[PDB]
Amino acid sequence: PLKDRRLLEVKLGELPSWILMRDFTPSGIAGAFQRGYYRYYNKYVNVKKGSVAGLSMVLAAYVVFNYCRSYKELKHERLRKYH
Amino acid sequence: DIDTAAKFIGAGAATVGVAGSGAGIGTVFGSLIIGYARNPSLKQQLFSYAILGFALSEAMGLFCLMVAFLILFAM
Amino acid sequence: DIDTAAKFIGAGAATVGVAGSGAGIGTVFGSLIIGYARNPSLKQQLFSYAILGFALSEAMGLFCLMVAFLILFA
Amino acid sequence: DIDTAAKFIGAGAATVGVAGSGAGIGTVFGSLIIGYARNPSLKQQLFSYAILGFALSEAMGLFCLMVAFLILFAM
Amino acid sequence: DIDTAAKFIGAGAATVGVAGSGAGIGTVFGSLIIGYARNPSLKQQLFSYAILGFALSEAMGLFCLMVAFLILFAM
Amino acid sequence: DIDTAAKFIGAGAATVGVAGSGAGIGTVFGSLIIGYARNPSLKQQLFSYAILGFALSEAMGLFCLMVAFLILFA
Amino acid sequence: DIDTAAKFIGAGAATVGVAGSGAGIGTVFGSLIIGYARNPSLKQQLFSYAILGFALSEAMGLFCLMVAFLILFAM
Amino acid sequence: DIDTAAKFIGAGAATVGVAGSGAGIGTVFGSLIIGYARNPSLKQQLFSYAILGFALSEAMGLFCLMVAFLILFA
Amino acid sequence: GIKKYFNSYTLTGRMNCVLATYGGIALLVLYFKLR
Amino acid sequence: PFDQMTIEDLNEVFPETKLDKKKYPYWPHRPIE
Amino acid sequence: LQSLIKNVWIPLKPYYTQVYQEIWVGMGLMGFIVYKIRSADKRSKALK
Amino acid sequence: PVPPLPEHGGKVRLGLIPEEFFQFLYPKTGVTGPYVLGTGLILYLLSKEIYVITAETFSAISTIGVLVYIVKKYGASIGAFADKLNEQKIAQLE
Amino acid sequence: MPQLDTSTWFITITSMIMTLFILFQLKISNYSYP
Amino acid sequence: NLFASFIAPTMMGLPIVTLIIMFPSLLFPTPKRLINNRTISIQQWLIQLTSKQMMAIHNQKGQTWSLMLMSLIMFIGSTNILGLLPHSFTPTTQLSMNLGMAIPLWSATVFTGFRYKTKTSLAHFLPQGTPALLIPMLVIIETISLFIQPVALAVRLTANITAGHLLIHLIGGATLALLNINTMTAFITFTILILLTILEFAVALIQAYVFTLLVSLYLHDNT
Repeated sequence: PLKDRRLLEVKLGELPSWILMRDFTPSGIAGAFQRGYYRYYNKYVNVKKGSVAGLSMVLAAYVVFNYCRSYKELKHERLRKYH
Repeated sequence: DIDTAAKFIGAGAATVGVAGSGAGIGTVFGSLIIGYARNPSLKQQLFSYAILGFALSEAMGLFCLMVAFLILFAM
Repeated sequence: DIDTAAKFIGAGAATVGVAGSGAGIGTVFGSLIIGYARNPSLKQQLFSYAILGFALSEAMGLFCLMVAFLILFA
Repeated sequence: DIDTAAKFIGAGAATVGVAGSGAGIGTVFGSLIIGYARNPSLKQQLFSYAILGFALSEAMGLFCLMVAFLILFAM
Repeated sequence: DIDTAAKFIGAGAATVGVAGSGAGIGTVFGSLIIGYARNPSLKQQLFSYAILGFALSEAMGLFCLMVAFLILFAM
Repeated sequence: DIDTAAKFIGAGAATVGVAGSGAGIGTVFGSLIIGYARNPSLKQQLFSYAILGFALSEAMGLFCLMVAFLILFA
Repeated sequence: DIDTAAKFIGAGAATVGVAGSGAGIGTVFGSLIIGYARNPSLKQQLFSYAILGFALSEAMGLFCLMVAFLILFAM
Repeated sequence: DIDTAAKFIGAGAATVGVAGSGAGIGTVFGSLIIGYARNPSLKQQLFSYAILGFALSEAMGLFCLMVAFLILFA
Repeated sequence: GIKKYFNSYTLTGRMNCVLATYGGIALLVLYFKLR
Repeated sequence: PFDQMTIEDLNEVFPETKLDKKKYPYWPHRPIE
Repeated sequence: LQSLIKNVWIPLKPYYTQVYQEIWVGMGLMGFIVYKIRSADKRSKALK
Repeated sequence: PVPPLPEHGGKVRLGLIPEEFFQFLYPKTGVTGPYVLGTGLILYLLSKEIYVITAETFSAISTIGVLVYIVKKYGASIGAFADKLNEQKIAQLE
Repeated sequence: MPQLDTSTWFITITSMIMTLFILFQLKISNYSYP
Repeated sequence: NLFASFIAPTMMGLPIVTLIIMFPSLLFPTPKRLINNRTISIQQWLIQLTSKQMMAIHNQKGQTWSLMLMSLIMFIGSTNILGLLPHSFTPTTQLSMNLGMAIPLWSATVFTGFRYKTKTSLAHFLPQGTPALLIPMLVIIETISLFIQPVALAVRLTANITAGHLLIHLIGGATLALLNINTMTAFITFTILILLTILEFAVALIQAYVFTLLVSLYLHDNT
């Protein structure tokens, strides 16, 4: 009953239908990053008894980010050659 | 080799800047034990002003060790 | 090369300049412990008179390390 | 070997940081003597800060010493 | 030439005559802290007799710096 | 040999430290003087604290001398 | 020749002797600042002892400085 | 030679473990002064203690210098 | 007098003296640059 | 209530809690007594 | 850019004009110095 | 004119990963699917050396140990601390 | 010393500026009083 | 081998490092309701506190810089903590950032001091009523140890930070290497590492206070 649905709702056959019904302009990129931040915020943070997990996630994410950034310079000391 | 031993020497020399810190440390702890012995009330602020100097001495101690390594391992 | 090994020697020697600063810093902050314990009603001025000296006595070893760097890389 | 020479020399002339330990030790034990002569009551708390200084100065002592034994031969 | 080498080394290990000025000024300013505490109405004369000391500490601590700059640029 | 020189060079330079012993014991028996001269009822207690500090710093210096020696007879 | 090397080295080394001068001078003025802080009916005699101590320390440093200049311009 | 200059500079270095003993003597005497100026009646014992401290610091310096003599004639 | 015209305690004399010495150091550096 | 309100809602209920912008144009829009 | 200006020029105006007149000068000096030093090293490595 | 909040949002397992994952996975393996899943992911990363081990490893271990110590010892204290500040503003106004 | 490969100084500086004098002066400018 | 962590990163040929710097900006969100959650109430209290404490001495004119000082200290206290993590970058140890953060402030203070209070700012070069024997040998020292302000004001922080990272890297490396040999030494060095880690957690804020306090009183003088 709807053209645009949550990408999980849509099927594989109409997969490209979803890919083409949606927009791509940078404004529609900010209007996505914002939605992500605000889902996280209003679901795990803006609550009267926020916990560690309300924060630890972004930290342990930034961690993996800056690990991926560094992969190149770390292929030079693998303790074993044939992995 | 010669540059190697020279790095070694510069390192063994730069090691010594820690004595200012060791002194300042014992000094300020004596000062604290005193200023508490004759006023056991305001322990809290005495201890605060103890560690705030602790830090400002270890800073220079580790300046010196840092330059030592900086030479030894990375020129 | 000797002509640069000597640079290494000179910088490693001059490193130790800040030992006097280590001392002066510890000394001053102990004296501030004391003069705050005696008349606790002057913390303010007795702090403004301490970190001033901290600045002085740090500057006068940071200069020396700057000079070691200069000797090395110039 | 010249690197052997500079290694032994680095060890020696970097084993000096003990001066910080010594001076701070003297100063702290003296401050104890005095603060105690004044008030013989709080001996426990006073000796507590005393041990704090004792080990915290031996700290930088062993820092310098382990750096010496770090670049003695094993590097 | 090893001539310039030891010229450099001499400047470098001669600029050490400033830790004096360091500790001297530290102690001076602590003494000022106290001697202001016990007598907060002599501020003026106190600061003046403190500057008299800070100066003639800095000067004779700086002569070593100046000697290194000199011995390096000219001789 | 060149290294045979560095042997004695270092085994001698490895005693610069007893400066600490000097300054310590000085300040130590100074504070002891002042103690006995402000509250003579503590003589033995503070004498014990004094021999404590004495032993401590003397040991620091003398084990630094042992460093010097083990360098000598490498 | 290397004579210049060793002479520069020994001179820029010997010139350490001014550290003690700076340190002394500082401690001197600190003690004086105190003593006057408590007891201002002594200005003249105080200042006199002060100048005497200053001169003594400055001279015990001047000896080493002057003999360093000697070793350089003479040998 | 090589051992000649070696021992030369080894002793010229080990001869610096004396400034600490010096300053220690000085400080112990300053402390004696103050202590006496508080309690002018125990002079005798103040002085006994001080002269002992002098014995000790002088002993330490003298050992640091005997080191240099042995280096000279090691 | 001059110890009241080159004061060291008030504001004015201090300024006049510091200016005198800046001027003097300037003139000497510009006299020695020739050599 | 309280939790359902904002700073402007306090401007609304209490004008005396107002951080006036004239006598203290800057932050924190008032002195530190 | 209208949202941008209406987010970062309504509040932050009285600061850049009245107070911070004296820091921008300093930043110009900072630019001077960084230019000088980058030019110097560019020169010295152009040599080698 | 503003909305209120919940009492506590999405509950979480290990304090790091949400549970909704687990439930979404309940139909097929129920309970002991996610745990072995992660264990395998990690033994894989380690085996093929997508994650070589060095000093920074132990640095991370130490920081994390410190942090968990701190929280598991001070958490509810800080929570009540903050709720106290809130109720205190409420009162001091009310 | 990689703090001396001057290539990058311009961007580091400009971004530091952008941050220290924009964002925080927005956030903290909104904090409130008791 | 290990100065690596100070090398400026770009995952590819693009300008990324300007994102390592604005990330903290959102570990300190801004409130719109009156009451809020915990993470905001806490920092709010913290800031009220620290301001009421440090901006006491300053006069009324000098009380316009509260924003700048507390933002400075907040930014730096964030960066220097975050940099602790396993594989994170400290955008401060890039000495250039420290120079660009130090100079303008010091210069603008001096300029407020010489635009107003000209004679008096000039006067601070001559301590009150010093012996008239040595004037030049004093108004040289004060004026050389003035320009020395920003240089140290930056370099101190810079190298202070750097040294900790370097020391932890090296200790952990020697930890693994001794683990090759034996077990107990590794635990020794690991505990050492815990201590170092705490001490760094500490200095990383001590230095912020130092910095924005130095500056505060430099404004106190030349206001």
